Amino acid sequence: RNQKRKHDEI
Amino acid sequence: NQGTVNWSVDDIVKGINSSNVENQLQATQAARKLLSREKQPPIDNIIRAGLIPKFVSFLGRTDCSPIQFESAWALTNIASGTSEQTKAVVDGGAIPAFISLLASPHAHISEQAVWALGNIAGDGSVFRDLVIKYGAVDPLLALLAVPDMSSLACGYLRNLTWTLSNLCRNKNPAPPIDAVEQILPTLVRLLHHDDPEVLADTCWAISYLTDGPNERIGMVVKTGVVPQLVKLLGASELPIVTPALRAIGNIVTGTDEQTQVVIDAGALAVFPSLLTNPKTNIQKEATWTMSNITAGRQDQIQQVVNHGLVPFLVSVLSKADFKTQKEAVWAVTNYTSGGTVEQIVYLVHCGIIEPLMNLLTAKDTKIILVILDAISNIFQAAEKLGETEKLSIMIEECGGLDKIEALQNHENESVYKASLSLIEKYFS
Amino acid sequence: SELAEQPERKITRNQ
Repeated sequence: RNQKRKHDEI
Repeated sequence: NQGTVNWSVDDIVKGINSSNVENQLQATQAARKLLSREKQPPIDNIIRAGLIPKFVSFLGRTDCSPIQFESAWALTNIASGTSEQTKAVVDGGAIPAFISLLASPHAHISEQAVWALGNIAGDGSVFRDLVIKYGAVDPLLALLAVPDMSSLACGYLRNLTWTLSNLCRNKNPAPPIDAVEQILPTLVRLLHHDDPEVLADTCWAISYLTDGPNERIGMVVKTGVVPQLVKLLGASELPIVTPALRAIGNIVTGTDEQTQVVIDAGALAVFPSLLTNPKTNIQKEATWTMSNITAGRQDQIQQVVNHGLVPFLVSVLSKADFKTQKEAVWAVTNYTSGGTVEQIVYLVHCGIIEPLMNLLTAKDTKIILVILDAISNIFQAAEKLGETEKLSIMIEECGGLDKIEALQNHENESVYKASLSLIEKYFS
Repeated sequence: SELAEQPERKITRNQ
């Protein structure tokens, strides 16, 4: 199961 | 009795440094007028000259309201330029003086102080923490916390809201926690106002407070605001959609429990319109928001399915702009990585394969790998149903094999290995 | 709008 991506990530 | 419009900086300094009360005011207003034109406020000049701690002293003059007003404005406009400029204001000792001004019986003076504190805090985290440290929060909230805010002009309300927002704004470091706890209840309340600028300012504030560690997400969610955020997210006639969406997207980067507060408040029902919205930025942020939901538990992926959102993701993955397509990929990969076999079957039924494979010609390495991992995930579900051979032929007959073979003559070793593994395991 | 974007960090009172 994968990591959530924060807005910084986009 | 004079031409304050056409005074020089020299005239001002002599005026201020005079011991005569009227020339001091006159100078201070000449200052104000110069700083208030568009074409190059002589800001550096004024500092150079060593006036700031005089202006700061003027702020102290309860005896003379007009000189308080005129310096507040003057300082505000200084504080609205560069960090050095803003710093001069701070170095001068403006902050604690402005906070004293917040309780003036003259609203126009109080609100000028509010505006200045907004700019000081707007510089970044340091001056923001200084403004909080000197005690700005209680008096700012006192102006807004009310049985009578209704009696505040809208320009003032907007002004306060924007300043509060600046107090919530940057990171590295994020704002002190107990200041945030103190402020949040006002924000939650302002989220039920009707003025669109109040709403946007407070929504962006919530958005900032939700951008960080789970702990921060948690203090926001606990207020009970999230249903209200979802009502705003639905207001397609208003520009408030964007900040409400940012804040919701931030919330779903947290725990599964936090994500579940969003779902229970009923956010997913709004997404059909968010993913079809002509404003592409809203598409992207809704697809990003989706992707953190499909990264969540299986009962959460199931809610995404039950609300019919999967044909929408496919739609976006297929025919939207490349930035929004990236986010679509992330939603798919997370989905395939966490989903049940049934969930994966349904995704394939919705026509995920071809659009997903189209994006292997993307010139972005991070994204080729997650596409490959998603395909790899789909093949594992195919193993378990004994359909690997079927899935192989289909991928061969729609150009998918060409695009995977294409990747063996790629420069990145990882891309080369991942794609070779697929060819070996499923096309040998 | 113009209200859809983040507010300005610093604002000057002009004119």
